[PDB]
This record gives sequence, C-alpha cells and structure tokens, in this order.
Amino acid sequence: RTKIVVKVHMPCDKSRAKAMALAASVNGVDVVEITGEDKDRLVVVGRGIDPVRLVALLREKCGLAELLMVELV
Amino acid sequence: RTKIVVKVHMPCDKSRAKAMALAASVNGVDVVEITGEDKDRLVVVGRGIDPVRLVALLREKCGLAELLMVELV
Amino acid sequence: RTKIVVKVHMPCDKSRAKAMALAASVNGVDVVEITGEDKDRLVVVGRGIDPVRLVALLREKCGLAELLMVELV
Amino acid sequence: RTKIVVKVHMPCDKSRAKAMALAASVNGVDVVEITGEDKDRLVVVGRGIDPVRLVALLREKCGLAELLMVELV
Amino acid sequence: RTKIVVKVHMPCDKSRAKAMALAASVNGVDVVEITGEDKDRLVVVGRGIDPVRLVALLREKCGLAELLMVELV
Amino acid sequence: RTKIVVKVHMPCDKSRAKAMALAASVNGVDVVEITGEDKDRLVVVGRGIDPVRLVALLREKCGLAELLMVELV
Amino acid sequence: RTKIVVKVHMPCDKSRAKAMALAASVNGVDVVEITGEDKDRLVVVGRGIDPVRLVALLREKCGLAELLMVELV
Amino acid sequence: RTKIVVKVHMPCDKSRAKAMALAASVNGVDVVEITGEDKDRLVVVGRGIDPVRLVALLREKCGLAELLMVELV
Amino acid sequence: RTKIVVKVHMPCDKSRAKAMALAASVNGVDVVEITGEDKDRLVVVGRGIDPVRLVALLREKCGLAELLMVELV
Amino acid sequence: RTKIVVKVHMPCDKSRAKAMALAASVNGVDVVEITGEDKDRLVVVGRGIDPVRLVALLREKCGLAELLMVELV
Amino acid sequence: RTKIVVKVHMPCDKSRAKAMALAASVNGVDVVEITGEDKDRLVVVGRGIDPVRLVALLREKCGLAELLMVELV
Amino acid sequence: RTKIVVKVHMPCDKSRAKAMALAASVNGVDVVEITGEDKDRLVVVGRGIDPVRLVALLREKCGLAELLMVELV
Amino acid sequence: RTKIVVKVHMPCDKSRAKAMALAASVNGVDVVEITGEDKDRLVVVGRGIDPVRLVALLREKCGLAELLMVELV
Repeated sequence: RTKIVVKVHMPCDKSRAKAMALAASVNGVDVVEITGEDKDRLVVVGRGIDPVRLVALLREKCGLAELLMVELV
Repeated sequence: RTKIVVKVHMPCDKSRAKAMALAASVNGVDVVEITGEDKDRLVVVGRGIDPVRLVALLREKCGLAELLMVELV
Repeated sequence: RTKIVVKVHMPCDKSRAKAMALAASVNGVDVVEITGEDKDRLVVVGRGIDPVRLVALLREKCGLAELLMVELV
Repeated sequence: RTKIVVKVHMPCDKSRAKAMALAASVNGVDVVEITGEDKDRLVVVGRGIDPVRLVALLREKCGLAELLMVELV
Repeated sequence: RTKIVVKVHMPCDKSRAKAMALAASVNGVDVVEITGEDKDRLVVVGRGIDPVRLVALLREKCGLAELLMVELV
Repeated sequence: RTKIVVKVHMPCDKSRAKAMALAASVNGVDVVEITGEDKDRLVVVGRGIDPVRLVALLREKCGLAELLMVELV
Repeated sequence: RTKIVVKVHMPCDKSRAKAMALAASVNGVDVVEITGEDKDRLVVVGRGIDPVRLVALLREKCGLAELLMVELV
Repeated sequence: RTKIVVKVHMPCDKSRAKAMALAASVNGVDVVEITGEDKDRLVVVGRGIDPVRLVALLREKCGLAELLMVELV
Repeated sequence: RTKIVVKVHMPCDKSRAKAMALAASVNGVDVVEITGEDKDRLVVVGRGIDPVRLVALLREKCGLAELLMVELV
Repeated sequence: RTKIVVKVHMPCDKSRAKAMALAASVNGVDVVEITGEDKDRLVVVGRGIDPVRLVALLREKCGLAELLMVELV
Repeated sequence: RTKIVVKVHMPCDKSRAKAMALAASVNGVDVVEITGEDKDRLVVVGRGIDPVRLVALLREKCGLAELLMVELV
Repeated sequence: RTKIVVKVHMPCDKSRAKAMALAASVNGVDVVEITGEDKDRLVVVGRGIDPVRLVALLREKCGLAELLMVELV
Repeated sequence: RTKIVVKVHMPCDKSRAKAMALAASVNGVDVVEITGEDKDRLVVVGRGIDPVRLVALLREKCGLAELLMVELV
C-alpha cells in the first residue's frame, strides 16, 4: 500500500469532485481525500498505483498537478 | 458535514473503482474510502450529501447497495 | 436492531434522568445510556425505533436535542 | 460507579418500558439495559445508587423483583 | 401591571422562539418568559396589553393557544 | 425444468454457503452452483422453482440479491 | 478443488432437498447436484471438503450414505 | 420369534435379490420380505436372530443398511 | 403379482436357508416364507416368476421339489 | 427420535401413573402412553432414549417390566 | 375420556419433562404429549381428570399455564 | 373467543341465580346462560377467561363444580 | 409346610389360570389362590415347594414374576 499526495488546482466544487472521481477510478485506490489549509492536497492511498500515470491523467483532465509525496504505509 | 457508510456489492476492483468514483463525483464529498474485512463498506464524508439519493445512485450502477450508517461530523 | 445517538443538553441529574427515562419508555428500546466526555450523548439501542419520532419527543418534552447518528447493528 | 442486575417480571413491552424508565429516573444512573436469555435481567449502572430502594421501587411498581448482582467497576 | 400565562403548542425550540418573539412584538409587553415542565407556557408581563389580540395572534401564527391566566401584580 | 441466475452479495465463504443451502432446500432443485469470476452468481436448476420467492428468501436471509436470468430448460 | 460423489438414499424431493442443502452448507462448496439413472448420486464440488465429515453428515441426517469417488480437478 | 426391519438402498433388483437372499441365508429366518412404498424395507422374522449381526452382514456385503425396528412377536 | 407354494425337503437349518436364499435370489421375488405343519412348504411371491423354472432349479439344488400351487393375488 | 414399547406390571391406576411419570421424567421424552387390551403396554417416544436404562428404571419402581419393541421414527 | 390442552412455559428439556411427569402422575391419565409449532401445548388425555386441579398443579410448579381446551372423545 | 360449560350443584332457583351471578363477575365473561334438562349447567362465553379461577370460584362459593367443556367459537 | 406369595403379571383370566394351574401342578401343593386388590398375588401353600424353581416356572410360562414372601407355617 502506497500514499500519494498531489497538489491540484481545485478552486470550486465541481472541479474538486472532478479530480477526486478521476483518482478514485484507478483500480486499487482505496482512499481518496482532499486536505490541507487551502483544500489543495489530493491524497490517494491504494495498491498497484502508478503515481506517474495518475498525475498525468490529472494534468490532462484538470489543470496543473504537482507530485509531492510517494510513501509506503 | 456528515459521514455515511454504505454496504455496496463491489466484489472486485473495477467495481470498487466505480463506486468510489460515483461517490467522489458528488459535489461536497471530501472523503471516499473502502473498508470492511470483506471490502464492501463504502465510507463517504462531505457536506450536504443526501444519503438516500447517494444509496440509490450506488444501487443504479452497482446493482445492490444498503445504507448502514449516517453520522453528523 | 438500531443504535441512535442524540446530543442533549442535560447539565444536571434531573435533566439527565428526564431524557433517559423518556427514551426508556419507548417500546422496543433495550439499551439507554449517557456517554461522552461532556455527558451530553444519549445512546439508544433497540428494535423498530424511529429516530425522527424519538428526537421529536425529546424536543417536545426536554428540549435542546440534536440527532447525531443512526446505525444498523 | 457500581453495577446492579435485578431479575424482574417483564413479560411484554409496556412492562419493560416502565421498569427501564423507572431505573432511568433515579438520579446518578448512567446505564439501563435489558439483558438475559429470557429478557428478565434489568442491568442498572450509575453513581450513588442504593440497590435496596431501587429494588424496593421495582417491587412496588413492577411486581416481583430479585436483586442478583451489585458490584463496583 | 398585568401578568398573562398562555399555554401554546410549541413542541420544539424553533417553535418556542417564534411564539416568544411574536408575543414580545404585541403592544405593551415588557417581558416574555417560557415556563412549564414541558416548556409549553409563555409568561407575558406588561402594561396595557390586550390579551385577546395576543392570544389570537399566537393562534393564527403558532397553532393552538389557551389563555390560562390574566392577573395583576 | 427452469434455470435461474441470481447475483448475491456473498463476500465470504460462510455467506456463500447459506445462499447455496437456501436454494438447495427448495423442493425440486436439482442443481445449485456458485459461478462467475467474482464468485457472486448463484445458479439454481430444478422443477417448480418460483424465481420471485427465491430472491425474496435470499434477500431475507442473505441480505442483498438481484435476479439476473430466468430460463426454461 | 475436489469432486465428491456420494450414494445417498433420497427417494423423494424432501430428502433430495435435505441432502442437497446439507452438502451446500459446507464452507467452500460451489457445486451440488443430483445425478444418476436412479437419482441417488449427489455430486459435491468445492474447496476444503472433508469427505469423511461430509458423508458422516449425510448418513447422520439421511440414514444411508456411501462415498463413491474422490477426484481432483 | 422376532421381527427386524432394515432400511436398505436397493434401487434395482440385483441389489434387492442380494440383500434378500443374504438375510434368507441366516439360520433361524422363516420370513424375509421387501416392503414399503419406496421398496427399501427389508423385513426379517425368525428365532434367535441377532439384529446387530444381520445389519453388520448387510453392511459388509451390500452396503447402505440401517436398522429400523426390532420387535418380539 | 403371483403366489407359489412348493413342498421341499428341508430337514435342517442349513437346508431351509439354502432353499429360501435361492428363491430370494430370483429377480422379481418380494416375499419368501417357510410355512406348513412339517416345515416343508416354501412360499414365494413376486413379479415375473416362472414357476417351472423356479421348481426346476429347486430340484437341482435341494433334491425333491413338488409344485403344489400357483395363484394370482 | 425413537419409539419404545415396554410391557409393565401396572394393574391399577396408581401404578400406571407411576410408570407414566417415570417415562415422562426422562429428558427428551415427548410422548408417553398407556396402550393394550390389558393396559400393560407403556409407549414412550422421544430423543436420545436408552431403552435398556428405561426398562431398568421401570423395573426398579414397578418391579416387573419387559422390553417389547424399539423402532426408529 | 377427555382431552386437555394446556399452554405451559417449558423452554428446555428439563422443564418439559417436569410438566409431563406432573400431568402423567394424575390418576386416570393415559396420554401425555408435547405438540405445537412452539412446543408449548401439553396435551393430556384420560379418564376422571379434573382440568382445574391439574392446571393448578401445573401453575404451582412450572410457571404459568393456560387452559386452552377441554373436550370429549 | 371461548365457550365454557360447567356442571354446578344448584338444585333450586336461588342457587341457580347465585352461581350465574358469580360466573358473570369473573374477568372476561360476556354471557352466562343456564341449561341442561335439570337446569344444572352454566354456559359461559367470553374472551380472556381463566376457566380455572372461574370453576374454582364456583367450587368455593356454590359447592361442587365440574368443567365439562372449554372450546373456541 | 411353606407359604409363598408371588407377584405375577396376569392381567386377564386366561393368564391367571395359567399361573394357578402351574403352581397347582407342583406335587405337595394344597392351596393355590389369587389374592390382592389388583388380583396379581399368587399364594401357594404346601409341602416341598421350591420358591426359586416356582418363580422360574412362572416366568418361563407366564412372563413376569417377582417373589414377595417365603414363610414357614
């Protein structure tokens, strides 16, 4: 199990649901949550997640997406 | 902000992803989580979520779902 | 069976007993307890107990009651 | 706080509810519970309860009452 | 110097606040307090109050209302 | 003779057993099987099977179930 | 997995259902079937089946049971 | 004399002849018959018949034998 | 179904059992019996029995067999 | 569940009551009955009855008894 | 000969044998039986039985007992 | 809904009136009626009657009383 | 001279005669009598009576018998 933290631009709600649903759609993901002072940290925890192709999908479908953390549990 | 626990028929991983992404796509949802020894408990946390509509939508796309818990956070 | 948590403003023993005896008179109720570091959580467990009706009746008789949780056991 | 168990004649639901509401009505009571295999064991937990007047109050309003356990926790 | 007690149908805190504010709006009332074991009684004190208009407005805007007492102080 | 396929939330082996035995205990049933990649398809073959009754029994003593197919052999 | 064939005295539908439900109730069983020109051979397939325990259960509740074959698949 | 009934699985007639000829081979036996709507009841009457020994003989050579009755005539 | 009576020379235990086990051995027989004042009458009832064949093989294995009665029941 | 018929010396009705109450007091016994033209046949039906211990007990308190029949139901 | 049906609280085996041995001990009783879906119908058949003193004795030592039927044969 | 017939010793009209009045007083009695060739039977009809206390009362206050019939309508 | 009393299971007149004639057939016996409220006591009085042999004779040809008394006259 891995923990991924992505800084994403998600000003409103329809866009924060957009990022959340896209990360949730990756097989193996068992936790998705938005955290941080500025509602800017998408954290994805699961198994068999490729952090690279996940952040690529975020950038293609949302906006800027920087990968801040990839850690084991 | 309320927390909702739904028992959902999601026996594999493409089906867990589809329930996670469905819950995630609801505006105001902040946390979607897979839990339970049998991995059939969808935990959903967020603002102004309608648990009845949520469970009906899970029922539509996953075929079988049952509300277990609604809690004010 | 079902577990229901109501937050009730019951600062002294008489208001505590009023809320607890009231919930205990509801047919189908097999557990009542006051919990929480603030001693403000009324826990009611039983069969066929309607959450809305119980809060309504806490509001009619004692006042200062808020539904916190409803959970299948 | 202490724990008290009284075997009470409680055949139906009007009878459980008045036994339970009676115990819940005494000051200091934290927990009231209907236990046992035949639903005759009224568990009462709380502070400063005199088991003697409580069973006396139960005999006086719910028929035969049998003090079976009092113990500190 | 007249004191008025009205039994009102107000079985929740929202309802109790509404009946109290309406009572305090009528000409001549100095003080509105709520009383009664189940918080179903307004006490209204003042000079030059018409209790007929007071109770009739509570009936129109807040449901059922019964004038229990009109007495000097 | 008739074949029926029911999707059933039977995530573990104990609940698969109870779905199997429920179907098996219907008089006339010649075949009960757990099929499907996700081991969630109960197939029943026999004489005088009532599909609606059987799903209802499955719901009642198994939780969630959905009729997928009724076929005459 | 393992296939088991047991000869069982089950001359009517109620005793066919009895033996069939009995085998179905064994954890790990995914196939139960009545075969044979004489309708007296029940086929049990699944995982972790203890043949002695199964046949002894059939005999203890149906009177007559005789293990014919144990076959790996 | 003594009458013994054994339930025997004898679906065809080589198995019926085999059980019935073997019970007849027992010295002391002056009646054997196959009775029952299921034709599964081997009845044997005679003098000095040991029921335990006869059923053991049936189990050794035929299999699928169960003692149903022993009565003095 | 048909009834046959044969006078057989069967003086001792072994000879009765041999006679009766051979009649019991014929397919279709469902009762065999030794009646008669002096032990000598072998009663055989069943379906599709040929009396001449039966007596023939009795004479071959027990010496002297006389056919006394053939009757439909 | 077995049925047991015992011949018991119970010539009057104080002694029939003695035998019937002793059979009745055996755990698992659900039918006791006086039968026979001479009213000396005690019929006992139930679960886990030991016929020999039962006859021995009848013999101890009624003086004479003899086992006549043991039958599976 | 009269038939008597008493509803008796006899949840375990020791308790059903206590009631039965008490009814069997009544002179003139020739049948005692437990029936009903819930095994709570004590059936007593015999001669010169007073149902009143019988149900009184039942209540005196086996909880409560309700006389459901007195009828002739 | 039950009908009770009591043979009562009441050999004159004063006695007949007394026993009927007594029967009409006990709980659950709706109708009392005198019958029999010699006007010696009570017919008592009602719901929730204890026949034991009824016949015991007649025994205590009006002499001999035999419960001939307890039966539903 | 000696007197012997035997309890015999002789529930009809046919078997009382068999017991009587048996005791009478013993050389040296000059009194045989059926005594007792329940007519089950055989009294034998005479010379050279073997009590054990007589009871053995009674059992062998009368069924059940129990020696009650042996007295020298």
